[PDB]
Amino acid sequence: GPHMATGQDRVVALVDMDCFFVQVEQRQNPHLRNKPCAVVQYKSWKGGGIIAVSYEARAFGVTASMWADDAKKLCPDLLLAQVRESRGKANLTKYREASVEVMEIMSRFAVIERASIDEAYVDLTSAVQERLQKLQGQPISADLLPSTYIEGLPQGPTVQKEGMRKQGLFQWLDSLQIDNLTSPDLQLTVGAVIVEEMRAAIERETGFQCSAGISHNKVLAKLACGLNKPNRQTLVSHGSVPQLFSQMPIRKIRSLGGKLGASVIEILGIEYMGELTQFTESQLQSHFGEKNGSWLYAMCRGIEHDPVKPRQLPKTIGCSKNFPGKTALATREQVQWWLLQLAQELEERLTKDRNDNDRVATQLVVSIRVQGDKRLSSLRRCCALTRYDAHKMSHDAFTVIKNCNTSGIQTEWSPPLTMLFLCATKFSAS
DNA sequence: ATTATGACGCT
DNA sequence: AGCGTCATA
Ligand SMILES: [Ca+2]
Ligand SMILES: [Mg+2]
Ligand SMILES: [Mg+2]
Repeated sequence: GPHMATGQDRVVALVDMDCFFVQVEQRQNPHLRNKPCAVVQYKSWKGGGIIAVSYEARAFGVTASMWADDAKKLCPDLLLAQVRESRGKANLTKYREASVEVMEIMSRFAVIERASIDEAYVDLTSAVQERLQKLQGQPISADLLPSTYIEGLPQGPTVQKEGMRKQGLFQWLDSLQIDNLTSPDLQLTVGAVIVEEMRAAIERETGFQCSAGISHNKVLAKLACGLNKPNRQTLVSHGSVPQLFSQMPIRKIRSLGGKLGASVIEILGIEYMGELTQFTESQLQSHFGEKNGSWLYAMCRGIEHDPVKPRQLPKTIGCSKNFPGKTALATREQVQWWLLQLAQELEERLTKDRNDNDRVATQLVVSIRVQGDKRLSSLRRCCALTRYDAHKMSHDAFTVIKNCNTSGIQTEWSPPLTMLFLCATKFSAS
């Protein structure tokens, strides 16, 4: 009863940009705005691979992980913007720089955790307390939440979408007790007010729209964010969790979309997150391990304790290229030329990083794939990174992988390399 | 022949 | 350390 933790101690938001690389290209090129359009990398093989898709184009069935030639079959008028190519490879700098624009704006409101190139978690607990003291028991107007959905509402005793949103918001606000500064539901609501403000600032100052989730932890905030995309935000209360989870496939929860989640389904013979509540913590620990078991036991009740890490910058800076099929690297000179291309991009990004962020990488990771191997990576070796010099780094990379060459002739490389990867890691302040 | 990333867990 | 898992555009 009185001692049961309910995981309602924090207010956490997740802000995720809508169709992000497409918006970056639409800002740059007004001809692409309000169009079915997608961002593609490379072109020769099946028109290139789509990696981002506008919502207009999604209506035709266009997705990421789709070849452009196939997308054009679904949507003949699809517009395409190409990822930049530099030194023979795709170069994502424009999107990384647009990411920094958004992350720096979010950072004005609170400490953020960069979770990907286009999303960040926000711990709003302290900001919410401060907004609550200024409000002085004053009710929260629906006008302060113009793009907010309350998950699970309306319920109980119109046929248009915005109408339903307002109905749900009205029921939520009608029920609130603004008299209590420690009320979790009130805290979430104030969190949502702040996230409206954050999202408005992002759009005003960058031109980019985003969605967001507001809840009591990262997993629920992430889940909430996706419930109403694009250009909307969703509040998932603690109380909404039993109904939400009662029909929620396990794979939808972050970290359960792979083998672990499949094993939860198979071993326990269940389908939905809510069904996990019927197992003891020890039962779940027995199947999935101590850490996963405890995490699942709490998570299926809406409780999760992973902190929002104060980290706005990536911890690693990497450069990767595949050499598929016929294009696999089969000569020493090929291998060395591409290691140099990768190293030159890496040096460029590292030198910029040192100037911007007052740090230096100290370790170079070199990874390759070899033709035939099912695995992403066949081999990963580290060596010292002591100077930001591309020729040194590429020479060093060649040295750590040189003996992977089964070839009796040193000029040839066998089995041919289908991937090269250079990654700078282990930063120190500088 | 999605590709190019990037974080965190295991032993 | 090197490998694996899961996740992003
Ligand atoms: Ca996004
Ligand atoms: Mg995202
Ligand atoms: Mg996406």
